[PDB]
Amino acid sequence: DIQMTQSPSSLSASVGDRVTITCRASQSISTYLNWYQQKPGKAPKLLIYAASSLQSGVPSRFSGRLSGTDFTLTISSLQPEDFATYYCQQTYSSPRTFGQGTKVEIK
Amino acid sequence: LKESYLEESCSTITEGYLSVLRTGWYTNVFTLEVGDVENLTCTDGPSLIKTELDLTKSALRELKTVSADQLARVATAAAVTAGIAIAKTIRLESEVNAIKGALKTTNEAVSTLGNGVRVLATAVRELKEFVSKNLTSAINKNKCDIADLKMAVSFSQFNRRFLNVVRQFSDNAGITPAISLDLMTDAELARAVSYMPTSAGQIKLMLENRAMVRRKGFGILIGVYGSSVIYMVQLPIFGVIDTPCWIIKAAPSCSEKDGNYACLLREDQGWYCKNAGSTVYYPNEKDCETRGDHVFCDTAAGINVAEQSRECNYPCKVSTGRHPISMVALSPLGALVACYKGVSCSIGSNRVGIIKQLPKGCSYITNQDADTVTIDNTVYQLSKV
Amino acid sequence: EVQLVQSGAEVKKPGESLRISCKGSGYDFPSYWISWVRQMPGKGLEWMGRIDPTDSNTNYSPSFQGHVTLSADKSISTAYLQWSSLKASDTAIYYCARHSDSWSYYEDSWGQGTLVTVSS
Ligand SMILES: *[C@@H]1O[C@H](CO)[C@@H](O[C@@H]2O[C@H](CO)[C@@H](O[C@@H]3O[C@H](CO[C@H]4O[C@H](CO)[C@@H](O)[C@H](O)[C@@H]4O)[C@@H](O)[C@H](O[C@H]4O[C@H](CO)[C@@H](O)[C@H](O)[C@@H]4O)[C@@H]3O)[C@H](O)[C@H]2NC(C)=O)[C@H](O)[C@H]1NC(C)=O
Ligand SMILES: *[C@@H]1O[C@H](CO)[C@@H](O)[C@H](O)[C@H]1NC(C)=O
Repeated sequence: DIQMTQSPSSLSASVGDRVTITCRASQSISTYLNWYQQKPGKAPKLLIYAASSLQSGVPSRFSGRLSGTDFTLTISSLQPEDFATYYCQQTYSSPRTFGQGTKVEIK
Repeated sequence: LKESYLEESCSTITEGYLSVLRTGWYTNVFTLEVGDVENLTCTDGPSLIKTELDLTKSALRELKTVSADQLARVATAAAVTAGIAIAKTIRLESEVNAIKGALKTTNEAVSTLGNGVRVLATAVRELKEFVSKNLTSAINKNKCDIADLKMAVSFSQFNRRFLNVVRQFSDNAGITPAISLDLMTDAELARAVSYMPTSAGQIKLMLENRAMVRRKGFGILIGVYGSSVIYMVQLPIFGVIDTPCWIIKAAPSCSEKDGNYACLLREDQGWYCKNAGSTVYYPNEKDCETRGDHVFCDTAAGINVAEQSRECNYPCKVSTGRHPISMVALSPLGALVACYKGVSCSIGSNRVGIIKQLPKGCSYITNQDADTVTIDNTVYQLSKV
Repeated sequence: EVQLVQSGAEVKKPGESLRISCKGSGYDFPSYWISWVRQMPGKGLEWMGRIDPTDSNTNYSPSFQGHVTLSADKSISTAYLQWSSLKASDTAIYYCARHSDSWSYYEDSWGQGTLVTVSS
């Protein structure tokens, strides 16, 4: 199994402040990786696939970066409409796994 | 699919498959045009349009640097070598200008290079049209604080394809492992597949297995020319279909003799494919995959043989090693195991925990009787078709 | 626009079997691959099963194997999930989710979500 560790577990930041979330993979998965956003009590909506692209219908402040077996999501500018929990999932082959999840709060 | 558990040796044979082979490649070049944006500049303080404009202007420079680094003096190396050769052929200025002139009035031109290839070229101009028509008129005396949030959203929605292409090409040293939806859209891929020289049956087969078609291809960056991006992307060609073919999955046949092990492992494992002219043999497991009742192998890694499949070189490729080995031969409709080696082997079920603990001796199974097989706390999955 | 809806089976007693369905509509069934996923409250999502496009791999998570029988049905464009033995720990929300084309295997066009509880 391809375990994933996510850090930090929870964080708080002001509006207009850069926020970073790092996902680490147990073994190399090249560039097959997806991110997700889940508001409380709703279905998750896709944000970034292939660790660098940008799926349609998404504001252009969600940019991701790859570095070997380390991935990172960086929100350019936090907004009041961005309170949710972000996951990261690999899709190397059968099967797929998720992460523990990071909670983002605003001030 | 009819899996025949061979009754006189620990190596089964199968039949009933219809094969499809990768017989070639179909080149396809694009001329994604950004549009003239270097002139436009906003100095009014941070805003919404400013961020997107700076992002596009930085992406152009990043692609230029990536292309400058690119020029160096899932698939076998034949694909990448052919792609590199075609890219080198395309790179030269005379035919670059020829392609640019061909794609000036229409959006479909089946041109030809100096050599003989099909380099059907399609151009996309949504971003260039937007920038030339609406953005320049909307911007007035360098005023980026315009209340048209609709226009800002339109810019964000329009530059997405170019930004994604730049990022994907920069992240993998100029060659992408597979064809993303951004590299070619659905309609463009359908047209390109339908326009290449293959029969209607193969055309329908590809219109069905678009997923496999898009997973087997790849793309290469050509370079930046002024204010445009030019890249090339290839599509695998399935030329010969509907041929009977078979796979041999062999395991050692070891008989315990109170200390001495007498195994029997043939070395002819793989997929044998009798097309028009001869019979081909693919040794590596990665060449062929099972797509329901069919099998997809690539002809670029095939070997030629003439007469075989009697189970009996000519006395058949077979060894008589005395050192046994334990693993699971996951055939599409069964599993064959020769785990003696003082080990534990058993049978699992999709609803019951432990049923029919497996004894040793190159056992026998009729698919549905089990869904997982365990060998000393090891998990093996049976493909349930 | 692909729309996914759920089916109703709220309470299921321990030692019994639960079954729900996700009726896909709008798109066609045999073009791209389909999968399930689940989430117990107060934790993160975990993957359960999937049906690769035409491979019919019907793979499952290694831990929850020998317990599930994910199956598709081309007749009226419906997929069902059936459970073998329900315990007092499988209470969760069950999502049905599609997959997509291309190479990165990104799950989009999820479902509404249905709560399933275990109790006496
Ligand atoms: C919007 O953006 C577009 C491009 O997207 C600009 O169009 C270009 O504008 C530049 C301005 O510098 C033009 O460059 C000029 O080209 C000439 C020299 O290069 C020519 O060489 C031969 C001529 O023998 C031609 O065959 C060849 O095509 C080139 O055009 C000269 O006219 C200019 O240099 C002279 O003036 C400059 C003053 O800036 C001096 O510094 C030089 O020493 C020299 O005296 C100049 O380099 C370019 O040709 C244009 N391209 C096209 C395709 O038209 C628009 O101008 C820009 N709009 C605005 C408002 O900025
Ligand atoms: C661009 O301008 C054209 C011509 O007036 C107009 O029809 C169109 O709606 C505009 N597009 C956007 C996205 O504003």
